[PDB]
Amino acid sequence: MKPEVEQELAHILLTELLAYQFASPVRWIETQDVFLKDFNTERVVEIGPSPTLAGMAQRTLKNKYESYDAALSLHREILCYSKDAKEIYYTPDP
Amino acid sequence: ELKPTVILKLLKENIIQMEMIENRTMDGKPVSLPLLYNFNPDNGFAPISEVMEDRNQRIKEMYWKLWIDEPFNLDFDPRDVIKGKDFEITAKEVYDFTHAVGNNCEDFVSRPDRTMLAPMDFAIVVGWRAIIKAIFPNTVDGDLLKLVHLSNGYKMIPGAKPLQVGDVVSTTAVIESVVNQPTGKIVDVVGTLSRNGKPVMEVTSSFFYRGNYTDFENTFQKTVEPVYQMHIKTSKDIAVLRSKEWFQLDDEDFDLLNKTLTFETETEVTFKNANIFSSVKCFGPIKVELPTKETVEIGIVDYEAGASHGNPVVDFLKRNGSTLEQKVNLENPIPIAVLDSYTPSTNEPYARVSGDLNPIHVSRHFASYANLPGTITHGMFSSASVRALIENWAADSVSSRVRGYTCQFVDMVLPNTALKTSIQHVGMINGRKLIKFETRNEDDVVVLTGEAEIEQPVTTFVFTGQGSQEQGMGMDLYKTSKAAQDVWNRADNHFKDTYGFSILDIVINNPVNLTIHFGGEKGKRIRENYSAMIFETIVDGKLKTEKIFKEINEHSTSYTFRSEKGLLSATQFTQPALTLMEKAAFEDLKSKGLIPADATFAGHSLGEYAALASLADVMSIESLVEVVFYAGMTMQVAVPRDELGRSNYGMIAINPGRVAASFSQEALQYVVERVGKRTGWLVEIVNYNVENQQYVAAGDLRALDTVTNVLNFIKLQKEEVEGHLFEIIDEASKKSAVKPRPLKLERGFACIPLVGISVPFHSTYLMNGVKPFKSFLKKNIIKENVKVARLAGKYIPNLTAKPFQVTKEYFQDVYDLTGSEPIKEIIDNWEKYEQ
Amino acid sequence: SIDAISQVINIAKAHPNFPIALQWTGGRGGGHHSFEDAHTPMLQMYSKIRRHPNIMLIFGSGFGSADDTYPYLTGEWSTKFDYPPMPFDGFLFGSRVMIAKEVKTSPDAKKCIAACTGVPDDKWEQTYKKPTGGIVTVRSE
Amino acid sequence: NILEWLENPSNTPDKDYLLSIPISCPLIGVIQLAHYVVTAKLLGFTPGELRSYLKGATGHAQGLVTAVAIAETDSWESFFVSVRKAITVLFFIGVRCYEAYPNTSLPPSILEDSLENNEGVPSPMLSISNLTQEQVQDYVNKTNSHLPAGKQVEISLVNGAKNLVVSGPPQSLYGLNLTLRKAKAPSGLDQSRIPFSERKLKFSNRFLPVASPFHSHLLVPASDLINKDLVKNNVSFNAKDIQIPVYDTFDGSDLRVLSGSISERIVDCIIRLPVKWETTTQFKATHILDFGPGGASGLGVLTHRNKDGTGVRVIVAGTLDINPDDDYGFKQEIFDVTSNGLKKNPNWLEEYH
Ligand SMILES: Cc1cc2nc3c(=O)[nH]c(=O)nc-3n(C[C@H](O)[C@H](O)[C@H](O)COP(=O)(O)O)c2cc1C
Repeated sequence: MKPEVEQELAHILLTELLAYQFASPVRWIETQDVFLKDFNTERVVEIGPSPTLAGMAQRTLKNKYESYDAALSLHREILCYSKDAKEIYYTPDP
Repeated sequence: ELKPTVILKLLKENIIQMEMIENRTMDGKPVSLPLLYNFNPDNGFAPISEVMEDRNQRIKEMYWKLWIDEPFNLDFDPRDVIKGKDFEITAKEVYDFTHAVGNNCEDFVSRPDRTMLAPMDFAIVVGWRAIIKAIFPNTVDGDLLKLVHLSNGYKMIPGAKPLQVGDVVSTTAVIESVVNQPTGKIVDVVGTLSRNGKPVMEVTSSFFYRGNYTDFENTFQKTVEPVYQMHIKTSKDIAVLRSKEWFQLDDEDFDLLNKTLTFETETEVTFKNANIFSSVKCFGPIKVELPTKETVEIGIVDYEAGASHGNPVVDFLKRNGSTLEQKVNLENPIPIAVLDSYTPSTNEPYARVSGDLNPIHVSRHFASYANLPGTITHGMFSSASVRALIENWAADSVSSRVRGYTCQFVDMVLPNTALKTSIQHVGMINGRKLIKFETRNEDDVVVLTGEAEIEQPVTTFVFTGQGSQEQGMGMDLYKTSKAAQDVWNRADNHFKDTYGFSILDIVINNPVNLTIHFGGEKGKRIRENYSAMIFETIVDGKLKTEKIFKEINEHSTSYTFRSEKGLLSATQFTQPALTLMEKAAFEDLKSKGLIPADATFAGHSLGEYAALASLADVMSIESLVEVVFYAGMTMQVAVPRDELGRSNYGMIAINPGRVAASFSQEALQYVVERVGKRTGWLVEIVNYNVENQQYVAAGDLRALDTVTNVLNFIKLQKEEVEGHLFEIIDEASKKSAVKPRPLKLERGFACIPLVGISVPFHSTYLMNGVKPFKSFLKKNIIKENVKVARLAGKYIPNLTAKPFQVTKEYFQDVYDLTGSEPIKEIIDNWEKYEQ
Repeated sequence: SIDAISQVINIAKAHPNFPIALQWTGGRGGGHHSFEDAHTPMLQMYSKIRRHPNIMLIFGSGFGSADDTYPYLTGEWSTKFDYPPMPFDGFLFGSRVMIAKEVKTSPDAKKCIAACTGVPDDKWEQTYKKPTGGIVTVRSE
Repeated sequence: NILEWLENPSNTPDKDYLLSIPISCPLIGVIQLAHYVVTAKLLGFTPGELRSYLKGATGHAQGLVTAVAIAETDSWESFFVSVRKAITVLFFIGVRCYEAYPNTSLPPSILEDSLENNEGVPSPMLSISNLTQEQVQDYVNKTNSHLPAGKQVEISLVNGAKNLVVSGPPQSLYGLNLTLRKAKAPSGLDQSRIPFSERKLKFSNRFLPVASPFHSHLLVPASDLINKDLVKNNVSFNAKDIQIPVYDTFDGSDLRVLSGSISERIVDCIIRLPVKWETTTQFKATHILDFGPGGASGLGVLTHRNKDGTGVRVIVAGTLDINPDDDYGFKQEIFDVTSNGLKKNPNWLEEYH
């Protein structure tokens, strides 16, 4: 596939996904499963004014990914921009 | 065992020969360096005189015999590229190298059912025969016994997997820069290691021939100048740029005003003497910053000159533009660990595995002749040991997580010495932690010092959806961060110019009411922008075009946005404010260098739009706020609202865990579907948030009331099951129907109504409006600004909660959830697109 | 509990001549009772108790016949716990002798006592929640 | 070079290198054989007649080699041939097992977490105490469900009913330890007010001082190499040459009546099969001499705890120390000639009959 054709296809797909996003349900269960189990995400960064999605990811981890986390020793560090700025910025308190 | 090491004799009546024999060789056959001295009895004070003629050639020949396994030929152009022999990585070789350097990482140790990686330091083993061949040519003359390895560095190219056992690696060495300094001759070699045609990594190596050299005709220097940024504020800047011959543009009529130019120049200088260049060339692409923060080539720097004292292009760029430093230091350094390594008693284990048979590391007599304090150990060994420690501690014993590693050998290291290495995390570069180290010896003398670019842990960025907006959002970052300032200011300027309101002011003050005035030409333009705002919906095959702000006409002098408590909670302003503060937080992170290149990303609701504008830069700040504001305002007309501005739709947050342990996602979906179908109204799950612990159901306020009542009933109690559930549904619905349409959803024991939401978004109700919304999104999102590399493998859409991939399976997945004619056309014509 | 048994052992050590009757009783015994199982504390502390010959081990809390007391007399009660045989020196019968002719318990109280069907050892802890076996746990002052 | 290490303690290697199995296996063999030699010489016995006095012999994993060696010993003249057999077997199993599964640097994040959780350094062997075999097995299975085949963990040493050892990758055992910590109560949790059934189970898990995961799938590929190496540097144990029963580590069966090669069976016991120490402890004996390492922390006290109250006295033949409880003997009890040397452990079924 040529780069220009690839760009056109990706633009059409992204357009269609955004267009149907507001008309279709949000599959955040599948999204969390994907980025926690398929990618084994070690640090989650939540860009938001409150730790909403961060608390959601934490809840998914306590509910589902506990034995998985223990067995594969995944230090899942869930950080939210509003409260975990120091951790995200690497500015530990001396 | 005892073998001859030196043979002193007379070849003739005058020539004393000292054959210094190295027995540690590639093939095991001893190699003798003959040192000749004239013996003049007439000069009785100093009868013995070194024979300089051919001395460097003889030293080079012996070193070639030791290092290179090709016929001796020094007559070849240093400019010409050196091709090393194809090398095959073997388990034995990786085993020996790891146990010679002290690499105890499990990645390099064979394990069952797992491929064995090779250390990054193995690249010097692969490419020694070319990197060291670089310094051999007769043009680059110098005493190899007096060679000093100044520094060595590794850089994995992005997207290249680490070396693994079994792969065939080719090495291509080039002399980046050879310069005659007063204290010696510096030679910089760049060896590209490639695998299966693709490049894998680059190995930089600096060598120093100590001595006096004046052969400037053979010296050259190629330097990648730092990237320079220049903001064109006035026509004076444009005139100054156009006065420069080297500044050339493909489009001579390109409008440079109010544009940021980035210059990526490389300077190649050939020297006439120590000070003056014989020829100076400076070439590179000039690119402009697009609204999407994307740098696209619009011109070239092309400077060429003969004898000159400097490069005027770099001087001009330094004086006028600003240097863009990719590395970003943290507020304070972060110590990691101070570690103790030990240099081995002997250097043969590293010499035989790395192929570096330099006698100064294994032979006492050669080191004595080289005037070294002893049989000093390989600096490359010390670099490999420090990198082992760094990948153990900074990278947590993850080989792949180490992408860059440079080191400078400031001092010699003797065997059986304790090396104390302090590791510090000092900065970030393109999402890779920059780690400094400073290895000192027992005498507290620095002997190694360098950098290491260590990838961060696997990062995902999840961008929050609507709900959490509050006054003062992102304003501390607006005060502190310059990138956040730029994002917010671009957004505010666009909003003022288009709709005559300040999103910054709305975020800061949360006004209850906001009156836009349409006086003067600017007010008329804003009024036209408001009147052009339409809500288009293809219902039953007919394209209805409702008008948002039906009040506004040619005679409207003002419009007023109303709110009960604050306008920041209105979707029109809540969504742009949230999207902007998210984009500002991410932009400040990117300015700090905290975004991994391979980091994945997802977004809840608008959160998706913010994530796209953040990680992929598909749309600029202006287009982002335009799209998001349009969506928020179309929400105001998407549902028939009463004369009080309240609609008969909303959302509840259901918790299957608080109704009963039995209640699962399947059970809740079954109950919701039966409620909707049996009662006839609209209701469905819109957000699958947490497994059996958090969900959102959107639909009619009345229907959601019945859902809450039915789940409350199931909390209070424990085909035929379908009929029983239908009875419960009927009870709740006949209880709820009589209520007035603008009802208030009560909190259930498990259902939490969401305040401030009156439209059932992410639901089947707004399907008729997808196509016109799709067209509006196409108008706002340009194809050229979509970057497949930035999106693929990292974006997880909400529609298809899988990694973004431009693949036929993915496109079919899109139809599997929501059918659309362009997708079917694409799948049908896919064999045509692929070709 | 274990701490109390250790204290009794310390007393026996301090007075190795004087005889000490360690009257072990599990939580399943009548009247005031503890939360400890009748068996596992003994499986844990029997060897320490028998390291002092002046301690005499008496088992109580749930014995009312010779049939259910013989296994503890011979020590074969431990063989079903996968321990060596653990003979016991004596036994005490508190709740069995409550309906005896010479106790001053009223006739109707004796009838109420006899009406209690009782439960095996493994389900005595249910008295903390429901009237298990006609008997329930209550909290004193 | 052990003579130099012994003569000059200053230049002895570090404890980790000494603990590495290619050192530890032959050297633990030397220690056990030295204890046996000291006992026999000080009692004025040849090794053969000391063995004849012994009713039986056995060993915990590694010690089985020494058990078979001293079982085959006949006299001082031919004692060094059995020493050579034992030491060669131990050296080769150590070398081949280290080659099959060497030791790699664990992530310092894992090391720091283990240290700050009041745990020792992770090792390929993790001992768990106060947990039933079924409970340890369900934890192991839960961890193995997520781990891949090459990184599995399995029970290695069934030391007792409430004492087990799980062998596998140190990282995998650290993951199991994370799960166990999640399922473990604090030691200082006063549960006296909670009903016995409702009490959260409490147990103690600590990593053993070992350098390789013995009795694991990981060292299985070493077994054939060890067998071939023994056939090359010939070390064969014959049932006819062995003249006392040697109790198997896996099933407790005597090695004499085994049809297959005793050396091969021993190697499988050390590297592949687990140690069911209770199943080996079915022999009827009144006195058990523990020649292993550790002294009070060695195999002797563990066997005493397993066999306590059955009338079996354990004597730690390798250490001179005083046991305040006097529930197990020490090196002096073997050589004592008065009635003090003859100590019979209490048998509850008899003494309190
Ligand atoms: C009515 C009654 C009164 C008791 N009073 C005392 C007492 O005063 N002091 C005491 O230490 N134990 C007392 N106990 C407990 C018993 O003496 C004995 O320790 C044991 O718990 C009885 O077990 P059993 O009911 O299963 O036979 C009493 C038990 C009963 C049933």
